[PDB]
Amino acid sequence: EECVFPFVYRNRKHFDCTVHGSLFPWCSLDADYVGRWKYCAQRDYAKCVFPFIYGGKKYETCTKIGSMWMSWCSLSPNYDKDRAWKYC
Amino acid sequence: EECVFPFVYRNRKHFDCTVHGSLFPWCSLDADYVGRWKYCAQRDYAKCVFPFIYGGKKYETCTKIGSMWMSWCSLSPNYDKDRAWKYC
Amino acid sequence: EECVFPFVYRNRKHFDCTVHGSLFPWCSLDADYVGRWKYCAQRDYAKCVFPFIYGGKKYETCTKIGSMWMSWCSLSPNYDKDRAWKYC
Amino acid sequence: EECVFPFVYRNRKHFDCTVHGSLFPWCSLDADYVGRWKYCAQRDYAKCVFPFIYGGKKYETCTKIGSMWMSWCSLSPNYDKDRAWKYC
Ligand SMILES: C[N+](C)(C)CCOP(=O)(O)O
Ligand SMILES: C[N+](C)(C)CCOP(=O)(O)O
Ligand SMILES: C[N+](C)(C)CCOP(=O)(O)O
Ligand SMILES: C[N+](C)(C)CCOP(=O)(O)O
Ligand SMILES: C[N+](C)(C)CCOP(=O)(O)O
Ligand SMILES: C[N+](C)(C)CCOP(=O)(O)O
Ligand SMILES: C[N+](C)(C)CCOP(=O)(O)O
Ligand SMILES: C[N+](C)(C)CCOP(=O)(O)O
Repeated sequence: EECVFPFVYRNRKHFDCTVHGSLFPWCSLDADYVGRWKYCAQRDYAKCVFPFIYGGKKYETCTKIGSMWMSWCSLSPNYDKDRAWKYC
Repeated sequence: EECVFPFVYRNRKHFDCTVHGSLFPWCSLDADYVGRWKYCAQRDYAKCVFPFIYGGKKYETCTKIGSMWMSWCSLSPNYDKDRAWKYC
Repeated sequence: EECVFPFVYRNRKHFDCTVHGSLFPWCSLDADYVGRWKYCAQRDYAKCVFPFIYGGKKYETCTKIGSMWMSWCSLSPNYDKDRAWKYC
Repeated sequence: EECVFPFVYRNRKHFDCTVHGSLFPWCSLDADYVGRWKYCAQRDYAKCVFPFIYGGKKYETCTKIGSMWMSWCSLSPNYDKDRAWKYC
């Protein structure tokens, strides 16, 4: 099945596939981990979440604001809160 | 005679042939072990139980979900409860 | 694809899935290993080969001859030569 | 500009963005590195090359064969020769 982001595993919140406790990226099929997980294929990795809030401002695309080198995007609607992100 | 699954032997519940107390896999001929048993041949091993509950969801076939290597199935109607399984 | 039995891997001949160099049973998809392999599902394990030669005699079913406890079968047409077998 | 795959840098052939000589993945803008390069964004990474030769066989799609974890594809027409790949 599909990955559920974010998911909580051992009290740790994940907004993307993780190598936490693994040799290969995996994701939970449930927000609250109950034993269902799978290794991640390219399509399974978390995609940019638009729009997202950063510094109290709304972003509709990848941005260099707050980075100034490589554009990035949030992996949740509110980066200020979750701080989950990835380079684009 | 025929294996009875699950069977209880020395405080352990077995849903398949076991090496519990032996070198070669065996099974009890009674739900509650009372001295009747036999060594398991290929046909004696437990078969998949469908459907089965896993991660609070109903599965009608084997699944690769939750396994680091191969598709598997529960050996009881409720894997979450019994945790008994085999690869497919 | 399908397993090829027997297959040679690092000069070792295998007539069934093996854990040789692995944490889980696997098989080569080519008689002469060239990098193609897969983990084995139940259907992939080597099945009895009938008829098979043992002690210069032909066997059409699993036999206890030469064992006298649990019936077994060869995993190749000529056990005398290959010595590959499994309990039935 | 755009990545050129494969590209040669300091005696190494790269069929995808690389961390060779850096902390962040990059790629040469020329087959033979001559000073033109850029850091890779998601879109810059090499894409699967179909069909590709693997184990002397022709593959038209990604395959789980040969991988301990995930389906993959070659980054060149001949994996046996180049050994360049990526997960799918
Ligand atoms: C980390 N993992 C989810 C890939 C495997 C271990 O899972 P679990 O044994 O904590 O349920
Ligand atoms: C997400 N980021 C680290 C790339 C840039 C924003 O950084 P910060 O202002 O939240 O520290
Ligand atoms: C002896 N042993 C502890 C390894 C296994 C079987 O013990 P028991 O619980 O059946 O008495
Ligand atoms: C534990 N399980 C029944 C969910 C799956 C089998 O686990 P694994 O040992 O193949 O990774
Ligand atoms: C043993 N194995 C085939 C599962 C993996 C290692 O394969 P290889 O690296 O010798 O080609
Ligand atoms: C195959 N076997 C070991 C079960 C019985 C035959 O043994 P052997 O006569 O080849 O030694
Ligand atoms: C320095 N290093 C050996 C770790 C990696 C890069 O070396 P080089 O071959 O590019 O000169
Ligand atoms: C090496 N390969 C390209 C055949 C497959 C990937 O290997 P693995 O590291 O996922 O097991």
